[PDB]
Amino acid sequence: KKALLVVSFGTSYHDTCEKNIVACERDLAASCPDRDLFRAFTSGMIIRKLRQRDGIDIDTPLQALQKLAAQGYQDVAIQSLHIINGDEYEKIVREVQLLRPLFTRLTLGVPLLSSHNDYVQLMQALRQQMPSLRQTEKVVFMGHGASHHAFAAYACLDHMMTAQRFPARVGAVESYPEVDILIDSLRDEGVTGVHLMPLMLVAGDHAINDMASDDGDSWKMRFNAAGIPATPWLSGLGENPAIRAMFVAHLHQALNM
Amino acid sequence: KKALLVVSFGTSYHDTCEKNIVACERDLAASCPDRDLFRAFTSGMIIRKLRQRDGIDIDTPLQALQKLAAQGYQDVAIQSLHIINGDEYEKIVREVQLLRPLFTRLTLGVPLLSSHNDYVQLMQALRQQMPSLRQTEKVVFMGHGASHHAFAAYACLDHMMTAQRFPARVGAVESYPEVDILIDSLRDEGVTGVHLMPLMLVAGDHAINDMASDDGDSWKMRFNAAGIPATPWLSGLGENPAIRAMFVAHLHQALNM
Amino acid sequence: KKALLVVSFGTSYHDTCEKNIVACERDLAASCPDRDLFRAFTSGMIIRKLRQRDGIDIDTPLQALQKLAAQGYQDVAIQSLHIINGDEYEKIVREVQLLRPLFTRLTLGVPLLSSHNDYVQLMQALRQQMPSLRQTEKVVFMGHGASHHAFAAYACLDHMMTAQRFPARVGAVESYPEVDILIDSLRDEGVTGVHLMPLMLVAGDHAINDMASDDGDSWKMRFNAAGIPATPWLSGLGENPAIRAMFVAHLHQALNM
Amino acid sequence: KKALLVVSFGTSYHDTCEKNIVACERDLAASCPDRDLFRAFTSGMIIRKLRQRDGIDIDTPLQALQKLAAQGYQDVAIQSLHIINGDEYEKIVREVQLLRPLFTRLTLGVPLLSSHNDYVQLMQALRQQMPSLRQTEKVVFMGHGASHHAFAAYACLDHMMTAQRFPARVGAVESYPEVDILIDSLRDEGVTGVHLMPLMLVAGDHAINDMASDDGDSWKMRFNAAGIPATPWLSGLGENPAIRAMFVAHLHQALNM
Amino acid sequence: KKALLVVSFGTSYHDTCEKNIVACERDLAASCPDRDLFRAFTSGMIIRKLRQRDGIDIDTPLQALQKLAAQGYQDVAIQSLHIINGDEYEKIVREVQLLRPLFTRLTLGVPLLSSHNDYVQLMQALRQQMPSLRQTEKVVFMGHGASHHAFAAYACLDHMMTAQRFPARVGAVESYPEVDILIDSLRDEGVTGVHLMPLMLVAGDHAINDMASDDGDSWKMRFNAAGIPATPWLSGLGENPAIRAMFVAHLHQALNM
Amino acid sequence: KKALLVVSFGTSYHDTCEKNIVACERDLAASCPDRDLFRAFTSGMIIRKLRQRDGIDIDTPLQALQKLAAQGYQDVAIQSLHIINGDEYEKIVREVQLLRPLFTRLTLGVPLLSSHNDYVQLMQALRQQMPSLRQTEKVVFMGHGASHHAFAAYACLDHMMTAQRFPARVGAVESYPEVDILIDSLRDEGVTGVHLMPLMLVAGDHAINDMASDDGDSWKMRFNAAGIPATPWLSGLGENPAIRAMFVAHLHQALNM
Repeated sequence: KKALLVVSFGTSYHDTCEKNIVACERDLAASCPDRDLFRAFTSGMIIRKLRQRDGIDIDTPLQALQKLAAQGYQDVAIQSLHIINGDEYEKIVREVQLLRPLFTRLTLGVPLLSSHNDYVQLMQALRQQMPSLRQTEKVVFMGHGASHHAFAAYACLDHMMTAQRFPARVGAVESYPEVDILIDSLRDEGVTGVHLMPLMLVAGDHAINDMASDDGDSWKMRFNAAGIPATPWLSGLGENPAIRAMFVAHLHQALNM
Repeated sequence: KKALLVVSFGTSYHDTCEKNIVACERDLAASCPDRDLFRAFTSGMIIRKLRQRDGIDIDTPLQALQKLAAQGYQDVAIQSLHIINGDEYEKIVREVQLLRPLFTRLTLGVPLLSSHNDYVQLMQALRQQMPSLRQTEKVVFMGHGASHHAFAAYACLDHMMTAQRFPARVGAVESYPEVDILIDSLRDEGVTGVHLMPLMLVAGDHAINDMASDDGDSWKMRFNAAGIPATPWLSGLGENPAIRAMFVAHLHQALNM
Repeated sequence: KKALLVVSFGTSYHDTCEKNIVACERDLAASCPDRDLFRAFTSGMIIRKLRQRDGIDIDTPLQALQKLAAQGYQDVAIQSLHIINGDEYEKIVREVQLLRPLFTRLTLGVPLLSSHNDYVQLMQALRQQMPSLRQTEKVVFMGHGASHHAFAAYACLDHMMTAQRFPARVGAVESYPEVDILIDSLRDEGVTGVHLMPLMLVAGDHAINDMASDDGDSWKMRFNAAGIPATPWLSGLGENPAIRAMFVAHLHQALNM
Repeated sequence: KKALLVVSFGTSYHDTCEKNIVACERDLAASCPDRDLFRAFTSGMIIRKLRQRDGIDIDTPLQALQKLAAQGYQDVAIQSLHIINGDEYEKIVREVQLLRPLFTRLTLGVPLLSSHNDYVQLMQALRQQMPSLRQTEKVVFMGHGASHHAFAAYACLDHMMTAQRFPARVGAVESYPEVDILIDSLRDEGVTGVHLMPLMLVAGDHAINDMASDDGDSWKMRFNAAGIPATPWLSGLGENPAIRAMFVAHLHQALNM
Repeated sequence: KKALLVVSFGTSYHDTCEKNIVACERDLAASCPDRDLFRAFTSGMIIRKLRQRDGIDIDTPLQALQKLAAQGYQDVAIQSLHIINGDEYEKIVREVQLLRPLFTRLTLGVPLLSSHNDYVQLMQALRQQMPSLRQTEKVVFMGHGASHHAFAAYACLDHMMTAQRFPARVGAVESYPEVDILIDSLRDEGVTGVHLMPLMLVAGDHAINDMASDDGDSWKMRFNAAGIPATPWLSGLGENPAIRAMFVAHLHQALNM
Repeated sequence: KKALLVVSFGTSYHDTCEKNIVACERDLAASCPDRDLFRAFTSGMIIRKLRQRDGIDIDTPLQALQKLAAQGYQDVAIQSLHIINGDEYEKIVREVQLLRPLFTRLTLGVPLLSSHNDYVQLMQALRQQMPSLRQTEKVVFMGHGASHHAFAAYACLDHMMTAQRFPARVGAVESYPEVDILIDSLRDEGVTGVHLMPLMLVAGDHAINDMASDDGDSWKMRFNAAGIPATPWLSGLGENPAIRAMFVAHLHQALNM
């Protein structure tokens, strides 16, 4: 008796949830058609907003696991839709560790950016949502960032891009490299325009405001103020089938050893 | 009743242990003169070699904690001398988690490269073991690397160096960026010579062989083969007082909140 | 400050719950008149049906334990009303293990079929719900079965019956021995009629359908098709005072050592 | 990201809750202005009464911790408003122990009467809610008591008072020294009148009934029957700023080491 | 970095250990050639005898796991060589549960007699160590037995044999069915001779004494006294390649899901 | 399969160990003649001294429990020979909590001074090692003391003695009431001589030095300097059969509920 639990950071914005979190849950459920599908979010604030504003009840990972144990699932596979191994993913790791003894079999599949091969595969996957660029144009990816030590992931990926002359850059809102680092670096290459894309699973209004709004600290205004015009593309990573396939391979690696 | 437990990766080489692990234990003990000092190593292989070859018994973190609980220490402060938050540090985290209920108070201080400020402070600390360089010369730091996701730390630090035009580079033996990435990148800047230094707590013969030997895959031979002569400096980071002071600040941050 | 928690598999059928689970809770509470009485069910599906269809709220064992800890019970005795040591009982064992540290004293009394003496005592107890049979008639007991390894209990009990020439047989719906095994074996003895009784705590409509319905795979139709007419008796084991007394002795054995 | 959780025994009486538990939560929050403030009660019975009678929902410590983990608090400081280290405080210790792995940093500050210095400081703090007495008058403090071994605290404090000729006595409703012990002892000194004060955080109607009512077993009637007239003062300890400052020092000692 | 830990009940008899436990460890290691091989025994008494008499040190499962964690194995596969899910296997389950958090990945493969298919496959495997029998001759298998509830396994297997007219019987030394049950049952079939084989992983001198000695309570003397001559075959199950292949399939099922 | 583990604080002095710890282990083993007897000490320092000076190996409670689990004991009863519920007893509680899942049944019997009835029974038991005193003479008991909150036990017992006019007093070396408190209080009663007895399980040379030596801070010199001559009696509490019987009743209360 078998479950698949898919844990997202979450979003209160319905249309982006459907285009991204649902599309990933759909693909993961198809790869495990012998599993019943369940959802949980790590963001308690988002869960609370959904309850109070919308009357929609999303489980935390602890609640989802308690319910799975209650309903008699002995075998639970969990897949994180997080991008990095930071506080949010670790919330899953810790809750899983606490309740692990309630199950005969548990596995837990890791965030997008975990191993060295993940970074290589992610660059390949990102290539499928990028346009054909001229030599003085680049795509710029905007991640959340982190205070947790896993914030190092964003710079490592940017470093790999630069080393292989991939035509994109990566930074973070809340951590290094911040947008001014990339702007200084791109200005020195004589990059002439950029396309901004989120390096986040969903693109909710606040992500959109950090990237694209008319606020002077938006990434678009910052690039524009440097004389490098910026065109925002408002899709989450969940909307890219090659990203979904990496989440599917992680679940399947958690399943096999 | 109070203990300080200092946990290193470890080394079987006595002279480097004294110059690096002992110098750090000395400084940490001085900052907590109300604590009795204890040692443990994460590397079981190194512990085994010390027992079998030398008749020297070093505790694992689990054994050190069992002994501390037995001897009646209610208050234990632990400081990791690791460089990154990878498998080795996590071995400490997990053993601490298991035995935490044996103590009234426990804290655990983090590896050198944890927060965004650690990277900035580490660059400042490394500056005190570097020579005054000409504009076409750089220091190259050689870390261990990791398969764990924390391998991203080495590239993030290299990325920070490059962004601020710090006159050094960082890579890893076993993970990205490997030495050929740095060589290609430095050759493109017209860097003319490098000084190799380990980005490891100790400099044991095997680290020395990866960095400095006459094997074609040593970092020195690789730089030399690219026509960039390399001068190896065989000190561990433990020998740098500004690195020791960061480990001391981490212990003290674990102590205060 | 003392509690008695009685944990059943559960049922959504009110009349069988009263005749079986309530009768057992009543007897256990009388044997521990210094304890406040609490209920929990292992079947989450049954709990959910009761909430959604009936507005009746039954605790899982985890919820019951959290509430007991909250209300200040330091001393909790738990008795399982399960028949075997399979997945359902183990759900209790695991939840008890997780929350055990919340209590000064906990005990947990075992399912009906645990030790060698339980099987002997159960045969004696079953004898009090059986009629006086002619030599070519037998009682046939229908257990649930299990995929868990404790499914072996049903065959072991059948084996004991046969060895001592007890005038009954035991099998399981979902596991070995299935009804065709018993039918082949009884047909070879020249058994001429059987009375079917559940070897389950309660007799809900679905148990009744497996045993007694006009579906060709019901145990009654299967015996009838073999030319051995079958008379269904629709009581759960909870309705037998000698079964209740075994559950009472298990609680009391959990209490004493 | 930082929380302060303040855990009380609790009360269903609103006016005493405000004058005592709120005043303590207020002071603790002011000493940690970087923390978001949360409440939990140990008394499940009181929590249940508040829900069912008032529609007010107070968390148990387990629920508060689950919610804190859900909302992403990595750093939680908890302060107990209990008077002694008995069953109620231990409920906190046990729930904290269970959920500790959900947090990067946790601390837990201890009840009022913990160390030898607490007793000395409490005597000093009580002096600020006492009147100037004549030599044949004393204040009598009425604690709850305990079956747990920490009941010894009340006699130890009474013993310290007597040794230093502090003009007060301490006993307990439910444990040693009960009021008749103090009455016999005070009668032998020729004490002529007493003022009764609770040695409890709040003064709810039931505390007030034990201390002050016209029931023959109230502490006031007992002293009066011995010919030592008793004047009840119906404030909880929470109403005394010097008691609040001890709870603040405990939180701050939990924070520093 | 990957380990295989093979846990036996154990034996102090060297020749049977080699022919049985070593042959199983050999096969399991060949099926996981990417794993380093480790041993542990559940029988502490046997471990103690080996240390004190022979100077041979065998790990308990806890010690083996501590050492694996120390040496940096992140991925450990464990296979039990036990026959049933009783106290001995559960010792593994409990120690694994305790130390599970020390590893990134752990699995645990189950005893020979676990699922319904195991019993069918075991009957097939036993057929390869049996002779071609005449119709009045049978093989009798002698298991250890158990007080734990898993003792039911031996009767369940005997029941399956009888149902399918397999030409063997199974019982236990220490639990039901004891040898007299099988003797009474075989005498009633007019069975004329039996071959005794152990249903134990190893055949040490004490197993051999229970089965084969000249003591009146040996299984051989008991059958002989009933006028059914008994020929003892002194091999453990480990010596049967089809049994080894079931242990290999269990490890591989633990590995895949 | 059943064990009795008796855990002492410990002593390095052989003669006092035999007269006290052995006499208690003897009595406890006689009350549980179905249990195999085991020893552990809480004092790691004492354990270390015994190993290094004497070649005697005493288990910590963790080691004793690991060995019990290894040897297959499913049912372990543990009895503490401690006097109070302080750090030493809690070391047992915590180690028991950690390893509890390794056993089917565990219980843990509490220190001498736990419940209100323990204090009453202890006063009765102490009466059997006291002489017949004149009205101006008293026995003075010398406990260890504690920084842990359970130090309150010593004053509570002294308070009970005084309240009931029992002809003894109690204090502690390391905590309140210290000897000067008792001396001031006894001098005010016109007590003319005292007999000093330890309120410790064993009377080792250091206890003897605190109580009896010619050092000015010994309890004997302090009483003598106050003009109240003191006669030391150098027996531990273990030597008193009525104390042993309380430890036996605690084990038996842990066994029954």
